[PDB]
Amino acid sequence: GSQVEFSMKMTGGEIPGGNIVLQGVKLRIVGEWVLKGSSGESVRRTDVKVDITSTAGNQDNSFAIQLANTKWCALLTKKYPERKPDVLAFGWGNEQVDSKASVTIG
Amino acid sequence: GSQVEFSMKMTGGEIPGGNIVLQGVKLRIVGEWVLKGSSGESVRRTDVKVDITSTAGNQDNSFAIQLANYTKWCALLTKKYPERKPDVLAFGWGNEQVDSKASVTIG
Amino acid sequence: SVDDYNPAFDNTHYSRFHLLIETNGITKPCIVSTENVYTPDNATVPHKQGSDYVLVAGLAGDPNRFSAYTRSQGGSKPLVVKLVNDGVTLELTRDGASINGKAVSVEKGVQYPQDDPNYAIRVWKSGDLVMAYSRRTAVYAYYTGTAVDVEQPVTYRGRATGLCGNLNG
Amino acid sequence: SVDDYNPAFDNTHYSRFHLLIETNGITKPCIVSTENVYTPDNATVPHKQGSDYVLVAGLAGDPNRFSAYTRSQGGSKPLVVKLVNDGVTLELTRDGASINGKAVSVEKGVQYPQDDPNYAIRVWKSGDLVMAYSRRTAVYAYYTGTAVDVEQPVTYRGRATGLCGNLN
Amino acid sequence: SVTITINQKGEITEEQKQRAQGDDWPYGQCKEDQKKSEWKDSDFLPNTQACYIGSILLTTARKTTYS
Amino acid sequence: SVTITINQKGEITEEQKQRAQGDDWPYGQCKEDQKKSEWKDSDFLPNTQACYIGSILLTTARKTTYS
Ligand SMILES: CCC1=C(C)C(=O)N/C1=C\c1[nH]c(/C=C2N=C(/C=C3\NC(=O)C([C@@H](O)CC/C=C(\C)CC/C=C(/C)CCC=C(C)C)=C3C)C(CO)=C\2CCC(=O)O)c(CCC(=O)O)c1C
Ligand SMILES: CCC1=C(C)C(=O)N/C1=C\c1[nH]c(/C=C2N=C(/C=C3\NC(=O)C([C@@H](O)CC/C=C(\C)CC/C=C(\C)CCC=C(C)C)=C3C)C(CO)=C\2CCC(=O)O)c(CCC(=O)O)c1C
Ligand SMILES: CC1=C[C@H](O)CC(C)(C)[C@H]1/C=C/C(C)=C/C=C/C(C)=C/C=C/C=C(C)/C=C/C=C(C)/C=C/C1=C(C)C[C@H](O)CC1(C)C
Ligand SMILES: CC1=C[C@H](O)CC(C)(C)[C@H]1/C=C/C(C)=C/C=C/C(C)=C/C=C/C=C(C)/C=C/C=C(C)/C=C/C1=C(C)C[C@H](O)CC1(C)C
Ligand SMILES: CCCCCCCCCCCC(=O)OC[C@H](COP(=O)(O)OCC[N+](C)(C)C)OC(=O)CCCCCCCCCCC
Ligand SMILES: CCCCCCCCCCCC(=O)OC[C@H](COP(=O)(O)OCC[N+](C)(C)C)OC(=O)CCCCCCCCCCC
Ligand SMILES: CCCCCCCCCCCC(=O)OC[C@H](COP(=O)(O)OCC[N+](C)(C)C)OC(=O)CCCCCCCCCCC
Ligand SMILES: CCCCCCCCCCCC(=O)OC[C@H](COP(=O)(O)OCC[N+](C)(C)C)OC(=O)CCCCCCCCCCC
Repeated sequence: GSQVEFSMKMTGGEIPGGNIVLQGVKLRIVGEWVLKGSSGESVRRTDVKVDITSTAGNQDNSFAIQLANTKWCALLTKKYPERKPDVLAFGWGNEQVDSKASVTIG
Repeated sequence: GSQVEFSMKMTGGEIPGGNIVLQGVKLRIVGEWVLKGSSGESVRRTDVKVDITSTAGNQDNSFAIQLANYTKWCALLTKKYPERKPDVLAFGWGNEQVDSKASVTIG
Repeated sequence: SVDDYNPAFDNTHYSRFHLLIETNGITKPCIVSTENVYTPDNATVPHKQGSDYVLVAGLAGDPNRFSAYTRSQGGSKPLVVKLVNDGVTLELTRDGASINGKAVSVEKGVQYPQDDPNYAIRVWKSGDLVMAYSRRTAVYAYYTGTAVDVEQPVTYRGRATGLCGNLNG
Repeated sequence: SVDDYNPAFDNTHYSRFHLLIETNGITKPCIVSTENVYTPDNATVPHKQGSDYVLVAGLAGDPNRFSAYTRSQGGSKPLVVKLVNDGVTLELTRDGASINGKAVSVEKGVQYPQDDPNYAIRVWKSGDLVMAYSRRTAVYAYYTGTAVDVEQPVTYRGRATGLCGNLN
Repeated sequence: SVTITINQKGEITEEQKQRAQGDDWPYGQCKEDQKKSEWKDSDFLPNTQACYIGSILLTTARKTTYS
Repeated sequence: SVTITINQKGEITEEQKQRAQGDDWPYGQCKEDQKKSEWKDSDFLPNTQACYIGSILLTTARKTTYS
């Protein structure tokens, strides 16, 4: 079976403005994912970069992952409607979710 | 608003035996979670230890998290599924029951 | 029928985080109107809100750590709420908010201590909605003028007091 | 009554990971019986197989990197399967399994290369169930003797070949 | 590059909207809650189980379109 | 020093089992698939949409008990 050593550093913080009770966030993960065999003499090192945004109340969402030994990247986005004071009542914006996913190899 | 720094190392790996296509894993995460204020620095540091076991096919699952703040906070989460059979489409894998427990200790 | 929530589907008004913690009993919402307390244990307790504060939630023997109070001032949007989180007092009225006896610009969002990531209170207003959260106690609340929702973490089980009552165990 | 998977509830037979990647179109399962191919584009294509191996899936102009073939033999458990992942051939029959030619103890775990965490193929058997996965191609399959499921990643969209057809 | 893209739109179904305009559970109870004295003077709908369930059910984006 | 403990048992409901024994969608179509010549001789149920959906619905642990 395979063994794993994943070092990572997460930086980021809250975004200003809007509902600070559900304050928006941005995050950057950098690290190195190493798989080893049973001997540990076959070794696979992958550089990992992850960028996350989620705005206040998770309205606007972005997840970007870049993997390198060659190369593999993904951008995922999810956009909800702008809120109103009453969560129980229908009619927040256009009541629609917009999502996009892009994957590029090489 | 707040800034975060989280350094961690995940070690461990696949457990021998069983369905290696869905091979069991045992993982340890150790790290430090730092929250900083904006206006200057009041700084909060939390030690993080996480222990995950998930046997082949995720049949038996354990998630343990110990936080030390600078107070102590831990959680043991366990989830046990029945032993499988060849046909996933047919009902009757063991007793067809899920056994779960959650325990939180605040010191 | 709250646990007929399906997190596989995107929801336009709700987060996975909120409804998953709620349907799994990690949070214990209590609704207080002017006429009734709707307990997290699924009881309607009639209580006519008056000019004096009544204890709706709080930690046993330690209201400085956490306590929540409701009164009515009469007129339209009549509910007044007091939230105490680690010695820091938030008062909500229809006209806005105050922190330890000083009014604050709650429509632009306010944190006390302003510098502390382990904040005692954050509060924000849009129209007549007020939201509040404490990182120290993990108590969330929101407020309309007509009612308040006070949501305690399940970690308070066996230490809960006030008209909202037991945390289900 | 309810007709959709709800991942809020624990399921005794299925993982969140499998059903979430599947219901969100990240995987593209293709079922091939002795008589029919059930495409991931939602079509039943009849094929009553010889003992000629027939191309059910593969990369367009890189069949060595990924290709999948199906044979019919005769008798009970008649379906025979060939799966090529990065030039490593897996052959499945009712009797067990082989990698490149050499028969292997599939009722335990088998991985090729045995030491390589970026393995070309893993394969495992319990009763008549065979499961297989390739970390190189990310193609999953499983096999009963009567049928095989070949599951391609959606990243093969625009490069898909064989009877399993379009990824949409 | 070999570069593949999926767009997704999530919407609320007609069936969900029809159900919310009717009087069956939980929408009937919610409508009754709207006429109670403790709720009726607010711009916000009743903070009741009825109205909350009905809210969650109606705001679930069951209609998915890929492009 | 203060501990919270929740035990949780997930089970399949009677209603789910009753449904799986009947002939409505998708259990009827599954039963029809089980007589088709490509499936009928095997120990395994049909690898069809009908039997698969039926399998997922039935194996969902909808009955939760806390202790
Ligand atoms: C009874 C239900 C109800 C009725 C009838 C009604 O009218 N409203 C009701 C509830 C309701 N509730 C709502 C919202 C929210 N409820 C919460 C509540 C919480 N969030 C929390 O995180 C908590 C915590 O107590 C959870 C437990 C945490 C801890 C014990 C400690 C955490 C800290 C540490 C150091 C340990 C960390 C460990 C880890 C392993 C991570 C509660 C109570 C929230 C806030 O999130 C909302 C807002 C909306 C949203 O979040 O999506 C909303 C949406 C409101 C709106 O948008 O306008 C509604 C509608
Ligand atoms: C039409 C569906 C169907 C019918 C009609 C039927 O009868 N069966 C059907 C499907 C089905 N399918 C089943 C199971 C499983 N399907 C999969 C499939 C996959 N899992 C995957 O992870 C993938 C990947 O291709 C996903 C995409 C991945 C990528 C693009 C990433 C590539 C890698 C990178 C960049 C990183 C590599 C690392 C570095 C460090 C660089 C597929 C196809 C699985 C296996 O997971 C199962 C088994 C069950 C389970 O997982 O729970 C099962 C259960 C089997 C059983 O238990 O008996 C069933 C029943
Ligand atoms: C709380 C707190 C506190 C303090 O105050 C501060 C701090 C610290 C900052 C905080 C924290 C936080 C955190 C941790 C966070 C997290 C996050 C995440 C993870 C995200 C995700 C996120 C995520 C995301 C976006 C995702 C998404 C996704 C998507 C779109 C998808 C898509 C798709 C499509 C189209 C279709 C196809 O077929 C497929 C798919 C693929 C399915
Ligand atoms: C892929 C791969 C590949 C190669 O080959 C190798 C490697 C690298 C090793 C791999 C990897 C892996 C990974 C990463 C994994 C992970 C996992 C996880 C995360 C888990 C969890 C896990 C988790 C878990 C258990 C959890 C659980 C939970 C629970 C019980 C809960 C409970 C509860 C209860 C009672 C009740 C109450 O009311 C509440 C609650 C709280 C709700
Ligand atoms: C790539 C996945 C493969 C298959 C499944 C994934 C498909 C997409 C589904 C996920 C959507 C997503 O991540 O979107 C973005 C999500 C939030 O969205 P939301 O919860 O819908 O709230 C939207 C709420 N509104 C409608 C009010 C705007 O932002 C975040 O997480 C940021 C922080 C929260 C962490 C998430 C934890 C959730 C549960 C934790 C357990 C208690
Ligand atoms: C889905 C994958 C990741 C998890 C997604 C989480 C969703 C994001 C929003 C809710 C998060 C939450 O509630 O807990 C996150 C916690 C505490 O919460 P809080 O600050 O009181 O809540 C404020 C926001 N509110 C109002 C939306 C609830 O953050 C902290 O700094 C707590 C300090 C502990 C450090 C954690 C270390 C463990 C790392 C584990 C690595 C395996
Ligand atoms: C890229 C990642 C996104 C895609 C989704 C992956 C998430 C989980 C995978 C981790 C792998 C692992 O080791 O999981 C460990 C297990 C997986 O259990 P299970 O899935 O029920 O499988 C069981 C499969 N049986 C039946 C064949 C044996 O978890 C658990 O015991 C905890 C599950 C917590 C449930 C709380 C509700 C939240 C539901 C999510 C709503 C969207
Ligand atoms: C939640 C929304 C975000 C994205 C959703 C994910 C959708 C899943 C798509 C493919 C699933 C998959 O497997 O991902 C990639 C691999 C899995 O590759 P495998 O070995 O082929 O296993 C297949 C499954 N078997 C073995 C059961 C058959 O996992 C990994 O750890 C890849 C390791 C390298 C990257 C690690 C960095 C991650 C940082 C995370 C910070 C948030």
